[PDB]
Amino acid sequence: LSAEDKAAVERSKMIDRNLREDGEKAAREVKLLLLGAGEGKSIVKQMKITGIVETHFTFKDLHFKMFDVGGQRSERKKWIHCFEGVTAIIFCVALSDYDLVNRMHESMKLFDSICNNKWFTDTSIILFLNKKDLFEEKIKKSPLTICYPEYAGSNTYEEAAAYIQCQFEDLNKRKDTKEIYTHFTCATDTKNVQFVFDAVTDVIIKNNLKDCGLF
Amino acid sequence: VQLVESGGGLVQPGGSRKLSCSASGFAFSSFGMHWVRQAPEKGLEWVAYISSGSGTIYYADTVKGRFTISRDDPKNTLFLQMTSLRSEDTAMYYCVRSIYYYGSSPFDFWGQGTTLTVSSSDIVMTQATSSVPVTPGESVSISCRSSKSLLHSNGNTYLYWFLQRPGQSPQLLIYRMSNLASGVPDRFSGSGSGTAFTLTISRLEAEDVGVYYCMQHLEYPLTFGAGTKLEL
Amino acid sequence: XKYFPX
Amino acid sequence: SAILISFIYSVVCLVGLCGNSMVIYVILRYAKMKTATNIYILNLAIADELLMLSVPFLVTSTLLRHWPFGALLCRLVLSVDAVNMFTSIYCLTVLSVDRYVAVVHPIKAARYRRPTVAKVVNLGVWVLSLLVILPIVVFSRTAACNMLMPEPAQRWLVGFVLYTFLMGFLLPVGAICLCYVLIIAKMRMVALKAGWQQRKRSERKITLMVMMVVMVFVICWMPFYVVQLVNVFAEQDDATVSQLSVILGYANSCANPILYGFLSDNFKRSFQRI
Amino acid sequence: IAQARKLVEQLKMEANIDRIKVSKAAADLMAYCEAHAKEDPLLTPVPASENPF
Amino acid sequence: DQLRQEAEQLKNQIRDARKACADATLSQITNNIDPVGRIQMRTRRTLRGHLAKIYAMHWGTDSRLLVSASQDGKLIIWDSYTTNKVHAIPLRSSWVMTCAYAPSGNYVACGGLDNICSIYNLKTREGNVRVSRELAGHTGYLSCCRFLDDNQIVTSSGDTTCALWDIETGQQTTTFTGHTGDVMSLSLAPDTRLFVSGACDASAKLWDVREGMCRQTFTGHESDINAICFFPNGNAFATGSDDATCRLFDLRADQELMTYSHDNIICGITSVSFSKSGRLLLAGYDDFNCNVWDALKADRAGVLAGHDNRVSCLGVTDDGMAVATGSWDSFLKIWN
Repeated sequence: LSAEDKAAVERSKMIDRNLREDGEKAAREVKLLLLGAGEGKSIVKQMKITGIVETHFTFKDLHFKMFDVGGQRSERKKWIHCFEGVTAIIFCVALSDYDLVNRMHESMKLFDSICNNKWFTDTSIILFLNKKDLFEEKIKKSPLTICYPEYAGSNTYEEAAAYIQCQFEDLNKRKDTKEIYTHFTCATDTKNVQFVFDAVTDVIIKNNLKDCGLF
Repeated sequence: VQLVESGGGLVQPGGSRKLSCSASGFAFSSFGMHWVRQAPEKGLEWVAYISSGSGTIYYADTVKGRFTISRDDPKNTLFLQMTSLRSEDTAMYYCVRSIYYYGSSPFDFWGQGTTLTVSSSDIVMTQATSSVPVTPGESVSISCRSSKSLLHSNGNTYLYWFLQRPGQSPQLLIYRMSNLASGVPDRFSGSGSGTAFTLTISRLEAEDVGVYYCMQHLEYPLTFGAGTKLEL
Repeated sequence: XKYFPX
Repeated sequence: SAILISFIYSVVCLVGLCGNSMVIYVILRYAKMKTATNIYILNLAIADELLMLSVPFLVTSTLLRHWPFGALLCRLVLSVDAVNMFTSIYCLTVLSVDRYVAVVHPIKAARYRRPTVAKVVNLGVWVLSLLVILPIVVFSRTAACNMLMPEPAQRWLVGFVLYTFLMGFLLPVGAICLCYVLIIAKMRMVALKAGWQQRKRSERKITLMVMMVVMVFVICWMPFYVVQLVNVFAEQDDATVSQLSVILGYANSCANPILYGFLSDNFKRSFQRI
Repeated sequence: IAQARKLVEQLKMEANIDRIKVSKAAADLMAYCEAHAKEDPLLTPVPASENPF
Repeated sequence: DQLRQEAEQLKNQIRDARKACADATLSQITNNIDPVGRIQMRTRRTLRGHLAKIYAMHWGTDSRLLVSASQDGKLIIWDSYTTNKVHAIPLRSSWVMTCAYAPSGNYVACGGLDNICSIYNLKTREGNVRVSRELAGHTGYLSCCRFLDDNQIVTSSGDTTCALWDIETGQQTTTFTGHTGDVMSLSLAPDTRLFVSGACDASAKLWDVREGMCRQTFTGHESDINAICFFPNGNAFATGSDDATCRLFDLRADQELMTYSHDNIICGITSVSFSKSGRLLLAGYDDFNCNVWDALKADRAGVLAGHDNRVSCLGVTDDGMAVATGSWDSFLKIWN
């Protein structure tokens, strides 16, 4: 109504416009929650462009924000709902931990807790099985049955790695809703970031199909 | 903050001239800007207004068509392009800030201004007094009267008080007839309603001598009083 | 058209 | 046959009315329309509803053989039918474009995918519909409500028939088939390189859905626009096939909710609420 | 033993305090609620004139 | 070693004390009081502009300006009367779980998983909202910050502690320890001389600002506590937990008075507030709606079901004329 009440309305409309423009720019960044029992933390070094530790990098005109929550010592139930809505969860598991200690069973337990979580019903998980190099020597020396008594296959990478991958992917109880993008971590310069980009673009495409009703 | 002004000078009647205003020390883009004018020995008259984001421009009825107000936000500049100048345009032009949100203080900072000289329904605010002798320590009350009630239905009384010491630029004292600006002591106060407005000073002191101006921000164009001089 | 040639 | 076909006409009209009406009811309040997809669905539902509410008029023109509603009604009903059919076909195209520019262009499209853009495009669709359907009002009078443009009447009738054929079947089909083949392509090229894709998954569901929103649309309208042309450039006697063609044309506006409606996430949730 | 001495001190400091009966607590709670019932706009809805919303 | 025995005895003694002064059954005291009746509230205003879940809001002392924080990394100041956005403050950490408004109105504060309470100055020359401070020193996450004055703020955190800071310096002038779980809520007394907190150990603590030591402990919940408010008299407070129950505790009887629960309610309370008279207790729930309780009868008096997601924050104005609810659907609502 008044001259100064309408200048306030114009200011509010400008604020709304800027909020819209800033929300548009944020929706094109791909948020990734970085998990993993006992930390492939430090997987994060791949690209080289206080609670949460947001690492920002870029790949093929796609902006990645990787949020690491290793420093948060509080109960996960009170701050995991904050990350409901991230594009994906990068879950790094060390293959060279089945013989150590049990640690692989801890990884499996954490994966079960996170994948079958009320907040991550549709959040795809990018399973990074790293330490495969050390895993080769470990299975060569010590059989993989140390951690998996039911295992009845050759103690070789080609078979043991696949058996572990299936043992991890079977924990998903909602295969209709979400998909686990397994991958065996290999530095190979831009090989892990390439896989993360591929999985993220597939997830984005699924979300855009859902948002358009086309699926 | 700083609002420097350049471009003033001497031009022939009917010519054209551009006035520039350089802002430094504040978020220029989030500030409405006004161009006020003061004849050599007369009072203030609001000349133009451009909103933040430039989505709203207002002009005085005396300058419509021939005065254009522009705004270069990236380089923090305000422009006034004048065409077909006349002898009535000879005056000092002031750049003025204004932000508008709930509880803001418009017209909080004025520039120093540029001198322009040339060769030869609106609300009316009545400030009858033109001189008032005073001595330090005395309490004086300056009076203002409008031709229309400044009280809006939202409860705001859009009255503003300015002070212009000799050889200086106007300095906001009171906005909306009760609120005291930041940087002025509790000596100044204002009160009234519906076309009856009074300023009040307690324990007057040097540096208060000047010309106190009245203004309404109820609706455009913005009109000023004739100025109440206050000397000793 | 709608009913029928054309 | 007239009584039975009229009963079927009423059944189809009421089914389409119920479907599209529940569509708008769900989208106005429970969905809380925010994004462009909801605006486009709303426009399509309005267009469908307006098209569907003019069945009984035609059913009485076929059964009564006269127009006991007045010349003004003969003009207005016809004009509304043309407007609604054209704008429904255009809303389908705009939805199909909004999807291509939402799965294949998910970054730069943010500027385009705004409610203001959706509203202005809707207004443009309605305006274009009116512009291309005015020749009906300009030349509609009781004869039997029909068009009696000046001589050569046949020439004007083929001109209008081909105008509508092109601008309301070909540009849409040519911009709804393309916008859906370039969407499948994206789902393919980015599936092999995901590191998990065995036999293609989630493509068997979008390749059958997509090839089902185009067949219905291209099979409900093809008979109408082919029998028309066939009949101007050839023609026949006994007829009544026109009844079948028209009912098919009106049937596409009964299945639209089943495609762009109940299959949408917001639509699913809001319909579950009720 | 590491924190088995300060904790007991805090518990002892908590105990040695006067505690009124719950009847009095209820009495003042109800008294406060009654004394301010006429100026609770949400408890007693106000006319459309004195309602900025 | 054996010192744990004495504590047990002491615990018993404490119980007996608060068992000796329990002879009223407050519910039985109000047998003859007229009920509040039925309270129907309408969504007077709807404030839109947040693009993500909002996690906290706070009213200005003028009862017209309010601040709300959200995960879109935005702290928006709303003029509730006109739905106008006065300020939009961009945040460095989008993980914001609390927000406050200074009683003077010059400053707003916020914080979350970053462990810092950033304090932003609203009334500045330069016409912008600059962050005036960043208070670091918590090793958990900020769950609630509440101003005392322009130069004093009290925080609570997931490291099982609370703190009282000085602004001009930025140092913790006091630290409040004694919780065995994350502290999730805060509430300052009307005299701002002693506050109360509720932690995930299913207990609340009444502290002292000047002294810095805990004064009372309050148990009775069977799950963690997420919301806490003070009664207007400053002699009682209400707590809301994950066990679907709200409870009223009295600081003088050192014992709970009412339990606000219903068999048909299983969610947890996210926010709690009182009315100007302390006669209505408003509680936000995970079942997407809010419930209004008769604080002296324990019977529900209304509902504010208008949110399409979790109600996360809730607050009543100082004049008492309006209620504001924020939710995970990214909208705020002004009821009355």
